[PDB]
Amino acid sequence: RDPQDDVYLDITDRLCFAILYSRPKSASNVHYFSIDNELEYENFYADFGPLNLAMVYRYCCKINKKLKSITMLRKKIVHFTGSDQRKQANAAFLVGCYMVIYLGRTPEEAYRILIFGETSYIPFRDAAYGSCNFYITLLDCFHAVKKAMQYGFLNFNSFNLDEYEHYEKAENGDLNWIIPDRFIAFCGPHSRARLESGYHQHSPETYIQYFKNHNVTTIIRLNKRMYDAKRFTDAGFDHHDLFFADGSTPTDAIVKEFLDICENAEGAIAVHCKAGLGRTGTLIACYIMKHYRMTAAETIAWVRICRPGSVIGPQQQFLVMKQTNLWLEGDYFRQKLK
Repeated sequence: RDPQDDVYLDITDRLCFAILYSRPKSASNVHYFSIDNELEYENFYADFGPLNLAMVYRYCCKINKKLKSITMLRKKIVHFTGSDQRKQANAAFLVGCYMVIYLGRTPEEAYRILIFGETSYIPFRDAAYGSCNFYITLLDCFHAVKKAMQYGFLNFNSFNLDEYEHYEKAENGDLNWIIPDRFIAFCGPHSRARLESGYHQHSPETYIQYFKNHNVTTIIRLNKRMYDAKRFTDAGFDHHDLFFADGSTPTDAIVKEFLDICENAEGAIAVHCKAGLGRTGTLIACYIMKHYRMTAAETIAWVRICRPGSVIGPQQQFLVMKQTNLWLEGDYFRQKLK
């Protein structure tokens, strides 16, 4: 909490990361830039990050842009962050992502570097109200990012920033792809829109075109009923109602039923609850732990990076608890198919 705790950490022979508790001191051959007020997290409640897939992308682009410029080829680049622990975690989060994605570093090597100066980062909290029951560390986010690369979940070669930023907005539907070509999480539609100010409520229609052009063939409602299934089924979409108590955990019957559907859907699946954060992210997470054998913490990190605020309160304990089981089921699954 004092400029005594300032620290500089080398990432590459030209890229440096600093946690300055005071005024950055200049130099003719050193370029300083901060993202604390450029790539800010939009918090629901007490959550404070990690930053979403887009901001990650924007950051990785700002770096490559700065290293490529001929106006500073002979300068060292220092990404500095401030005295806000929350801002420090996210900033460190971005350098970490850059090392994994663009550099060829491992999640552990990247974590090792970031904590070399001995900095103590506060782990990422959830969006529930009051006391958190589970936290995801930077290392957890690095493993999540790594695997996403190995599994085509993340591909900054094809990633479309304008498209991602367009649909996450409430006025455009507030939707995010979790697994490209396979899963979408969005806000539950209301029977009859109301985009006419006050709120940005959407009817099932505003999603139909997007869903078809992106091969969505299934839809799952975990929320209560705000519209008639007909409006989706009449457009050729297979619909399902796996509803379960808001802010609660899903029974094993629901999970086995959710996994079944997904496993047999013939294309992308769009999932939604009221906000498409809690219940929605929880079941999609289950699918991932089962088929990609990722950990509850690795999976929860990937999801929140895609759609910030997902998985809440008890839902976190649920996944963590179920991990071993889904892993084992996915083991038998893959083998029966072999």
